[PDB]
Amino acid sequence: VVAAAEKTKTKEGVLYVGSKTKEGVVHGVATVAEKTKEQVTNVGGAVVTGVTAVAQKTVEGAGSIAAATGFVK
Amino acid sequence: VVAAAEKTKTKEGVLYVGSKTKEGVVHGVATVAEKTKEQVTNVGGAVVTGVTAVAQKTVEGAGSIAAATGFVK
Amino acid sequence: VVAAAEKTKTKEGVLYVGSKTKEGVVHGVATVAEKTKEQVTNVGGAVVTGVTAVAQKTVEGAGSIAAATGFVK
Amino acid sequence: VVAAAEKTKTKEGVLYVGSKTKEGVVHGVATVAEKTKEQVTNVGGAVVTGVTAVAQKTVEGAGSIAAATGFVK
Amino acid sequence: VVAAAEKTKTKEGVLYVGSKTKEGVVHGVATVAEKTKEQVTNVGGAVVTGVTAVAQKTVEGAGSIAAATGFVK
Repeated sequence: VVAAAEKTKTKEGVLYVGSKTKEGVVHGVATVAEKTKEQVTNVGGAVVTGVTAVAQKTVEGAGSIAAATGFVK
Repeated sequence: VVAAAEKTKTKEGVLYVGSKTKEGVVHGVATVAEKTKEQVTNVGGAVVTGVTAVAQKTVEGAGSIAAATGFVK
Repeated sequence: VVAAAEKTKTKEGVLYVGSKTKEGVVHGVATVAEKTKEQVTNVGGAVVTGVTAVAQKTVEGAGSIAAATGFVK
Repeated sequence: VVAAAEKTKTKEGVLYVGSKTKEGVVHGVATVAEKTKEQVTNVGGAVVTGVTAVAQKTVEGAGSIAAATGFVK
Repeated sequence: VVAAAEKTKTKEGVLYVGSKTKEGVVHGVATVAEKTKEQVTNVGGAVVTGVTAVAQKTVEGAGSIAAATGFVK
């Protein structure tokens, strides 16, 4: 499992957010198991969770996610 | 499982968001198991979850996601 | 499972969002298992989930998602 | 499973969204199993799910999704 | 499991957020197990969870996440 990233090197990337919520429940990244013999979870990269969620320019330049998520029996 | 990313190198990328919610429940990325012998999960890359979700310019430049998500028996 | 991305190198990419929700439930990316012997899940790339969801210019430049999602018995 | 993307290098890409929902349930990407011996799922690329969903200019430049989603017995 | 990142080297990256919530519960990244013999979880990269969540310019320059998340029996 190899991940390699290489990077070699007016308004830009400007963000305006307004949010008004009376109530919020946010769970983000959740793994729940009840009575389960095996759970394997891999979360990779960027997760934005919100009542309001904004992602701007998440990856500029190299991004490399490599995942192996397995069980061998 | 190999992921390689290489990058070699007015209004631009400008974001305006307004959100008004009386109530919000957001679950994002969730794995739930009840009574399950095997769950394998791989979440890769960018997940935006919101009552309002905005993604702008998520990947600019190289993005490489590689995933192997398996069980061998 | 190999993913390689290479990148070699007025209003542009401008976003305006307004959202008003009395109530919101968003589940994003979810895997649920009840009483299941095997679940294999791979989510790759960008998922935007919202009562309002906007994706702009998701991939500019290289994007490479490679997935193998299997069980061998 | 190989995915390679290469990229070599007024109003443009301008987005206006207004949304008003009294109520919203959004499930995004979901895998559900009840009582199932095998589920294999691969979701690749960009999924936008919303009461209002907009995708603009999703891929500009190279996009390469490669998926193998199989079980060998 | 090898992750290598190399980097070689008006308004820019400007953020404005206003949020007003009467109530908030946020769970971030959570792993919950009840009565489960094995849970393996790997969360990698950046997770932003909020009633309002904003991520701007998350990765500029190299990002490399490599994960192996497995149990061998």
